[PDB]
Amino acid sequence: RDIKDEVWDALEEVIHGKVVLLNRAPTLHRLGIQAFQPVLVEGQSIQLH
Amino acid sequence: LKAPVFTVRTQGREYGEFVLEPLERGFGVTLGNPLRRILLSSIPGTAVTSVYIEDVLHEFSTIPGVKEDVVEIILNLKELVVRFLNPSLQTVTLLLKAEGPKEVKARDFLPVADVEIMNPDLHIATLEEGGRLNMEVRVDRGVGYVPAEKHGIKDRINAIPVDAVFSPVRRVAFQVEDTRLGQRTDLDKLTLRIWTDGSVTPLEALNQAVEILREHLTYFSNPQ
Amino acid sequence: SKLKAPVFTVRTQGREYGEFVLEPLERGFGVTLGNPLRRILLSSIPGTAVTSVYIEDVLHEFSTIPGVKEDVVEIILNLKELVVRFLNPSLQTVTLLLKAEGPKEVKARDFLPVADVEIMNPDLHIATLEEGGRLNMEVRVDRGVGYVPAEKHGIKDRINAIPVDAVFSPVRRVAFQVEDTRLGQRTDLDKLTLRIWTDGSVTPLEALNQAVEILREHLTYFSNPQ
Amino acid sequence: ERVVRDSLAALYAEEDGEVAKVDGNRIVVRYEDGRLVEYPLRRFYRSNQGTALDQRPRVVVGQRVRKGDLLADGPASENGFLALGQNVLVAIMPFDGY
Amino acid sequence: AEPGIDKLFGMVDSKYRLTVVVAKRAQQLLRHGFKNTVLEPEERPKMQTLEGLFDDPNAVTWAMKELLTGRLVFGENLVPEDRLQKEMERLYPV
Amino acid sequence: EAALRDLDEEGVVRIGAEVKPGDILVGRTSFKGESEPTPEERLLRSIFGEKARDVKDTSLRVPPGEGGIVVRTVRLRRGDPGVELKPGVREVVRVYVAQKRKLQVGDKLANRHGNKGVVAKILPVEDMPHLPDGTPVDVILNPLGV
Amino acid sequence: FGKRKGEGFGVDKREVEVLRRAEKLGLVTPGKTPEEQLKELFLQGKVVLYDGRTGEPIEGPIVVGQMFIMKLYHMVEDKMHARSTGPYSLITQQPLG
Amino acid sequence: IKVAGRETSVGRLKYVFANPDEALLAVAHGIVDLQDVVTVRYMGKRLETSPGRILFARIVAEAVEDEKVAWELIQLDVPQEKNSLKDLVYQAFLRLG
Repeated sequence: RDIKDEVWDALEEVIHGKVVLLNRAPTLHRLGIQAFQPVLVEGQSIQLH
Repeated sequence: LKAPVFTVRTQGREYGEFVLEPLERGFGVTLGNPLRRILLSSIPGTAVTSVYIEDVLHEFSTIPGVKEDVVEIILNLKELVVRFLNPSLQTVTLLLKAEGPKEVKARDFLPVADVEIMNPDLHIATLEEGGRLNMEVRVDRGVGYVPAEKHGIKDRINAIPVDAVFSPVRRVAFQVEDTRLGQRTDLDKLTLRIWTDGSVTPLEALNQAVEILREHLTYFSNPQ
Repeated sequence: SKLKAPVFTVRTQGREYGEFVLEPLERGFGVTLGNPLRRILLSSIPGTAVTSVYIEDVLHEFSTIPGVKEDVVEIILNLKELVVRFLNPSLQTVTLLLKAEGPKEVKARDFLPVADVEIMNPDLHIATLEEGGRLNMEVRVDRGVGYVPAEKHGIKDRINAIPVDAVFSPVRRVAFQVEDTRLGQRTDLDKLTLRIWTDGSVTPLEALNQAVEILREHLTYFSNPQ
Repeated sequence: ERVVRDSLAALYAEEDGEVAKVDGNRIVVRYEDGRLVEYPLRRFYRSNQGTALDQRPRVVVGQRVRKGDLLADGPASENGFLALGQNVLVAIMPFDGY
Repeated sequence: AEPGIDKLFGMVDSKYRLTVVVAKRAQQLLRHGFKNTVLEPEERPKMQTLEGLFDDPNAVTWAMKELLTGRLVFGENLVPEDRLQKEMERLYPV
Repeated sequence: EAALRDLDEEGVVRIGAEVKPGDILVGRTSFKGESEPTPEERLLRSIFGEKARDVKDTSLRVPPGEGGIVVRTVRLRRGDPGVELKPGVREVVRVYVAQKRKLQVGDKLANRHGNKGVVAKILPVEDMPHLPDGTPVDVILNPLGV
Repeated sequence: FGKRKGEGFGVDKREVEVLRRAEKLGLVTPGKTPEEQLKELFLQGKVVLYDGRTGEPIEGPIVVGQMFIMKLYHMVEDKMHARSTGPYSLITQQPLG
Repeated sequence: IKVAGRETSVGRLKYVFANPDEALLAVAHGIVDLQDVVTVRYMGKRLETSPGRILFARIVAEAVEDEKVAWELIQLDVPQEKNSLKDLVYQAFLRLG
């Protein structure tokens, strides 16, 4: 409840420019991990390219 | 539910992109899809529609003393662009003769009364010395696109019909992506790209296609 | 030469159905007209549906009421079907009312009457009651647009008021035919026919005007470029 | 149908009879034996896995019931058939990447 | 992709030397308030807030653009470390 | 009080509330330790007119990404009839919470033949492929599965 | 369809453009009434489908039917999780799991 | 059909487009479909392909913003499949980055 709208607008500033890492189940090679700029979304699920 | 702000980015007489956001969900394709249809269906332009060349029987033949073949010249002619300045005007024949060692241009067309050749330096064909080029070209007001083998117009035996490239629009490409305003995040953002031939402009072409559109909205008036 | 304004025909049946023809239109305006209209006809057309419920001696959705065969999950669900037409335009929100008992299969008419509200499907089943089984609802139906789900509007009149999901939109179905036609001279013209189905709050025709109105309203946004 | 049966989750008729009461909470039935059984309804019970194990009633007052007929659907059973999901209108065609 | 990356890898002898030059310059900035930048106000990376466009905060995007200008020097054994961590706290304070 | 507006006299959420992440479901108090207020803290209170309190908020809140509608509660003390719990425990309170789970983007669907997949997108009906007679489809599976 | 050609409507202009294609494919026998051909597509379980984003038809005839499809137990709601910092382990002081 | 010597097709005669936009314009008006082999004048050389194979080539050319390079990388006189597309990414990589 206590999360007010402009919390999220605040976040979008935060993460500008910086990336996160995605990792998938068996990291068999150098590429089970790659870097992405996150774009925030509603819902629960991760969006893979 | 704000006033959707409308953004133009034009280059010259032939290209502009128009971005209209934000828009309720589904609507960037509700608009702009029809606009696509219209901007390619019904944008009145001008088109080469028949040709006669002094010693030329059919399309698939070689002109002696000329480097191009017949088709190649028909093609260059498919690319000419001309605006009709007098709104009444609705047809024209264009005359051009020349010969010997020259290359003809759209400037070299016999000028006519309120007929503006937009693209004068366009090249029509090259002649070798001893090469006669003598020809008349029909040029009309119309919309959309029309094969040659499907309007037929002959002003004389041995005139050829060319495929009829009216539309001053060359492509419509539109691109509707998701965008957000505050907390509402499903809105459409509509980008729309519009190529023309200079005859009419990208900004112009659209406002006409818009205009057509409301005009059919009115065709829901007198029932039965 | 250009075609001119074509002949609008209108073939309404009941307050539900409708068939709307336009003859003749330029080849390839069958869709250019009939799709965007059907898009707005499915999505943007105001209407009604229930929003929230109190049920005497109840406090959450997952409850059960004695001597009524239906669980509250199936009643809040039988009440989404219910379709309420407002007559006064400036009416934004009602609060229906119901009470019954004995061995009565409460149908939707059993609701108390209010003025400026008609129960466009009286025969709707609501809840089956056997000897001894009571009932007392306070439904709260609203004019709104589109789909606004419970987890999203939190509409509580009393404190134990179950919010409910809204199928506001009154358009049950929208199809549209395009068939071939001619104005003597020309071939490959288009004969647009526009089906429309409806619940009753608004009607196929009023829907189709409303759709056009929004469509028109939208093209204005192209007036002020930057 | 058997599966909804041996699963012993739906709720059936022990002998021929007529139905006395019916309710979101219980189902009482007069039998030809004069016995008045009262089958109460396991309503909204939490399963091991968190999935609502819910018993709903499928008869109405006075319904005449031969033996082994049904009186309530278990969870994931419709009129006595194993209802594992829903029937939907499916189109089989690429759709733009989703 | 990263804007201009292909030329970045052109400058350095090994991709990883770019990464540290970027990250170092990119922290020289975070501590100094950007005062030492070798950009001009119109080249300034800028992010779009709900109120209005403002300076890009991500000191790394800066550092990369910053590097493309050619206005920075990279290399081994070019200064005393302590003579930079002050002359730069001098020219631009904390 | 806003942070308690759904708790009964004893410290139980009222049957039928809505509870979301952060919300107390059952208030509880345990006594503080030999770190009973250290100097740093004994002073901060010295300014605010409340002295150090001797009990602690150990309330059972709700976990991140959980919640719903309290449907029941069970409170078993000892000193009540029928009941006796593991040694040293006064009272044990259980609160059962419910949720109505609409389908949402990420859940798994499957058919009886091994076609399994995650809901990746929910278009509004005006985007669904549909038959001539106006009817929209519900699911667009992809033939590359077969 | 018979419901249709009586309710006052004939074949539709897009249903032909698709039927044109179906013929290049080989789904339908050329030179037959549209009803004959749509019949033929149907029995192959295929129908004409209009994209709702355009009204234009799917260049092809699609398989459309009725399927049994369950909701499995594995829902995003039960599996989204993230931590900035939280519990640690007694002997290792590495985060719990 | 062999028509007076060389082998070409009825569609390479009927339809002869001066530039690619026109060929696509014809496709937007029902005249030809993308899989029909036609005649089009793209960058001088007047080629026997489809509008499909011409659309594709513009996609490459517009994405990498070098119409000249793009012309070279693709093989045009063939359907694009896993290998050819793989080969483009590699070839694009080597010469555009």
